Amino acid sequence: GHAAGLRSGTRYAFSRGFRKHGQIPLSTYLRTYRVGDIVDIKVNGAVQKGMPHKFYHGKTGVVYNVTKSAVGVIVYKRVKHRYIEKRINVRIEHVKPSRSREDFLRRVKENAELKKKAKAEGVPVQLKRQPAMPREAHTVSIADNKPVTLAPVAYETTI
Amino acid sequence: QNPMRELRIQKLVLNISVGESGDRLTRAAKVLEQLSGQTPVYSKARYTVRQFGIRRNEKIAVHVTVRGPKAEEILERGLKVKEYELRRRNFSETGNFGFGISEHIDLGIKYDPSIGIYGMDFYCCMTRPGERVAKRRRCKSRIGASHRITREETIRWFKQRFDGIVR
Amino acid sequence: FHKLVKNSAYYSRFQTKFKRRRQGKTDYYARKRLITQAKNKYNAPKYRLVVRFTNRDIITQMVTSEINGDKIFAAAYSHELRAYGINHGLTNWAAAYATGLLLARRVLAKLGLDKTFTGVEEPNGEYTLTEAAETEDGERRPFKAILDVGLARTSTGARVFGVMKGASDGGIFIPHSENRFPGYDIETEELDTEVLKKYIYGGHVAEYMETLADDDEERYKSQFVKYIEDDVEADSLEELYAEAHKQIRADPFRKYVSDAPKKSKEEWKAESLKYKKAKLSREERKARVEAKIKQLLAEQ
RNA sequence: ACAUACGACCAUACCUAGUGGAAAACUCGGGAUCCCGUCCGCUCUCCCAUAGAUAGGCCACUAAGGGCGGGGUUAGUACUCAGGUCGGUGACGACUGGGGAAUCCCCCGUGUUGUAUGU
RNA sequence: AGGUGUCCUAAGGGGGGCUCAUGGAGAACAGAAAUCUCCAGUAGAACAAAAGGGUAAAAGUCCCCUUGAUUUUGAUUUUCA
RNA sequence: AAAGCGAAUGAUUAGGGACUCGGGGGCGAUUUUUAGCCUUCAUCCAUUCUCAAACUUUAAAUAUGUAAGAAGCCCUUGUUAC
Ligand SMILES: [K+]
Ligand SMILES: [K+]
Ligand SMILES: [K+]
Ligand SMILES: [K+]
Ligand SMILES: [K+]
Ligand SMILES: [K+]
Ligand SMILES: [K+]
Ligand SMILES: [K+]
Ligand SMILES: [K+]
Ligand SMILES: [K+]
Ligand SMILES: [Mg+2]
Ligand SMILES: [Mg+2]
Ligand SMILES: [Mg+2]
Ligand SMILES: [Mg+2]
Ligand SMILES: [Mg+2]
Ligand SMILES: [Mg+2]
Ligand SMILES: [Mg+2]
Ligand SMILES: [Mg+2]
Ligand SMILES: [Mg+2]
Repeated sequence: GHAAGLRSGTRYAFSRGFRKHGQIPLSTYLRTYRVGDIVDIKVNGAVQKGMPHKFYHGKTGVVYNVTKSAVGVIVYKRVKHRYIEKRINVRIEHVKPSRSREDFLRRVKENAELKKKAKAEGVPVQLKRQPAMPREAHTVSIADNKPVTLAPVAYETTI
Repeated sequence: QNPMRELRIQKLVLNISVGESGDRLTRAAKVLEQLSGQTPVYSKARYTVRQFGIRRNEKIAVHVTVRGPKAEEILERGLKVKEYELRRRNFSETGNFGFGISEHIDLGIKYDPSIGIYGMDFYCCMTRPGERVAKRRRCKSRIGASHRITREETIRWFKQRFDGIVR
Repeated sequence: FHKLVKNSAYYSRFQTKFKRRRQGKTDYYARKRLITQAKNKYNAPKYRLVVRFTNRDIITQMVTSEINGDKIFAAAYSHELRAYGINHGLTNWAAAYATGLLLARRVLAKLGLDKTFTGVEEPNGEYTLTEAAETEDGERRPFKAILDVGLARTSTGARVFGVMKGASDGGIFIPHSENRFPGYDIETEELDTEVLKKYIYGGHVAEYMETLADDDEERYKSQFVKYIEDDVEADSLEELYAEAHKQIRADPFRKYVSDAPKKSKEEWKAESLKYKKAKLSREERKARVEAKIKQLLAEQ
C-alpha cells in the first residue's frame, strides 16, 4: 500500500503560474450564481478553505445550492461499471461561470427571430446546422500569375 | 537658486557602546539623559560572540536623537572640541557625516567622581524641504534625482556655516 | 567588486503589483471585506460612505460596487458650505459634521424617504442610533450604510468619525460604538456628552482664539488673519453653525458658484488641446539618429 | 481635452537618465491650546488656507535605453497517432494516410476604460 | 531520496503599526565579526518538524484584548463494498 | 515527447577587458600602498564549449469534462414566517 494523501500528486496542478502570485482580483467575489447554473471548477492554490478534491479540478457541473460564501455542485463520476452522482461544496474562489452553453443560448434566440421574420414575409428558411460540404467548380486565371516550376534539390553538408 | 533647495539639519543622534550591562550602562545612560534632557533608549545585542563577552538579548548600548535648535547647539559644542577640523573621508555619498570624542567631561559637565568617564559618537543627517514625500503613509513615493544631496555640496555647506576646514 | 543586483534577469522576473497599490491609494485587504456580500442575498447592494481629506477640502460620497467599476449615488463636498454662511475653517471638526449632514439629507431626498426619518434636529453630544419609523400602522426599516475610512488612523477624536456623526443625525443608520468620539475617557469607559457637544458647534476653535489672544497677541493675528477681517469672534461660531444646520434641512440642493474662470465643456476642450505635445514619427526619429552620428563623427 | 475621488483590466502601466508644465485642482508648506501618540509633534493626531515655490511628488515629451506586449523566421523542421511477410547482424532508419512545436536572430508598439464633481 | 507514534495557553481567535535575507557608503576605543545613520533591495528571509505548495499595509514581525481547543444534532468529500 | 541555459535553481570548458589593496611571489633605495616596475590566483563585466528521473521561462501528438431544446423560449401577475 503506497502513500495516498489528499493532495498527493498536485505539485504542478495546484500551483499558481509564473508571475501570477499575490493579490486575487476582486471581480471574483462580485459574481452571482443561481440554482441551475453551469460552472466549471478550477482550484486556486492561495485559498486553503472550501477546497475540492483533485479529481474535480477541471470538471464541469450544475449548481444545486447557494449559501453565504459557497455553492453546491453536482458531478458524475465513473467507478468501473457505472456512474455515481457526487455533491461537493466549493468556495466561490474556485468556481467560474462556463461558456459551454452560450452557443446554444445564442442560436435559440436567433432562430426565434428568423422564424418569425420568415413567417411574416413568406419564404422558408433552414434553421439547423450542416457539416462542411465539398467545394464547387470554379475557374482560375493564369493572367499575370504565371506558374513557377520547382524541382528537388541535391544533397549537401551544412556544418 | 530656488528657495526650496536649501540644506538644513534633519536630526542629530549620539550613541555610547559600552559593551556590557550593569552599573556602567546605567551611568552611561545618565550622561546622555542629562545632556539631551530626554530619556535615552537601550539597544540589545543581535549576535553572540564570546570574544567580546556578549550574548543575545542583553543591553550593551545607549543612544538618543535630537532635532531643531537643540541639535544645532550640541553639534556646535562637539565641533568646538574638534576645533572645527574634520577629515574628508568623514562625509558619505548620501551627504552626511560624523565624528567622535574620547571623553564626555571635555564639554564641561562638572565632573562627578561617582559616574566615571565615557566617550560618545556624533552623527547628523542632512536634508532638504519636501522630504515628507518618502515618509508619509499615504501616496508614499521616491524623491527625485535632482533633489538629493551629494558629497561636494555638504562639505561646502560645512565650510561656509561653521568656517571650519576639511583639508 | 560586487554583483549588480538590478540586471536584465532581475527585470525579466519582476512582477508588479496592482496599479493603485503602487500609487498607494487603496487597501485591497480591507476592500474585499467591505464590498463582498453573501450569495444568499443575490443582487442587494452594499452602500459605502467614503470620506477623504485634502489640504483644503473634505470629500464625501455614497458608493456601490459593480463588476466593471464603482457607481456614485450622491456626493457632498466641503467647499459647498460657502452658500450656507460658512467661509473659514473648511477642514475642521465642525465643518466635517456639517458636510456629513448635507449628504445624509441629499441621499434621503433622492430615495424619497425625506419626510419620515428626520433625524435629531437638535445636535446633542449623545450616543443614539436611527430606529425604524412607524407609518400607516406598519414599520419601515431605515436606510443602512457603512463607513469606509481608507488609510486614515482610527484614533479617539479623529475627523472621520465626525462625518459619521453628522450623517447619523441626518437620518441614516450607521452602526458604531461611542468609544472613538472626542470626550471619551478610556479609564472609566464613560462619555462626557458635553465635550462632544462643544466639538459639534466648533467650540474647541473658539476657546483657542480667546486663549491665544490673551497670551500671544502676535501669533493670534498671524494665524487668524481671515477670521478677524470678517468680524468673526469666539461668541458667534455656535450660532453660525446652528444657522447652517437648519438651512441645510430646508434646501439641500442649493447651488454654489465659484470665482474661477468659466467656460463651456467644448470651450475647455479646445483650450486644453493647444497645450499638448505630440509624439515624434518614425521618420523623424530615424532622421535624428542620422544627424547625431554626423555630429559625433565630425566632433573628432 | 485637463484635474480630483472611488474603481476595472493588472508593466503597451515597471526600472534608469534628461528636458518642459495655460486655468483650476493636488502637493510641498505654517503653528502645538484642545483630542491623540512618540527617546524625538520624524510618523500618527489637532489648528490656519494667509505668506512662499513649481524644487520635489503628479502630468507630458526625449533615449538606434534595460525589460515587457504583438508579429516574422526557425519550419512543414523536431516530435507524435495508425500501417506493411519494409531496409539493416545490430544500433537504428526510410516510406504510406494524418496532426504539428520552442530558442538564437529580425520588425513594430509603450496603456485602455466606467461612475460622479469641476477647470 | 526521505518522514510519523510527538510538540504548543500559545506556536489557538480578533485588531493595529511596521518590513525581511543581503550589498554599498559612513562613525572614539571597535578590528573579518559588538552599537548608531543613509541608500539599494520580488522575497533570494521567516512560518515547531520530512518534502512539495502558499503568503509582503501578511499567513512574517512587535504591541493590546481574550478562550470558537465551548453546546445540540443531521448533510457532504478522500481511501471505499 | 520535443525545447532552454549570451533565462531562475544546480552542473561545467576556455580565452579577453577592468581592476589592488583581496592574497602570493617578487624588481627601481624589499624603503615605503610609492595601487612606482611588474607579476600569478581571486573578484566584477561583455563573450564562449557541453548537460538534468526527483530543474525550468515555453510547450505538442494521442487521450479527457460539459453542451447541441417542448422537463425549451418569451409577455403579464398569485403565496411566503426567507
Ligand atoms: K512513495
Ligand atoms: K512640481
Ligand atoms: K522641473
Ligand atoms: K515527533
Ligand atoms: K494569537
Ligand atoms: K515550502
Ligand atoms: K470515512
Ligand atoms: K524552450
Ligand atoms: K543554467
Ligand atoms: K474537447
Ligand atoms: Mg503516488
Ligand atoms: Mg484549518
Ligand atoms: Mg484595517
Ligand atoms: Mg526596448
Ligand atoms: Mg509508428
Ligand atoms: Mg497486421
Ligand atoms: Mg495575530
Ligand atoms: Mg495582520
Ligand atoms: Mg527531454
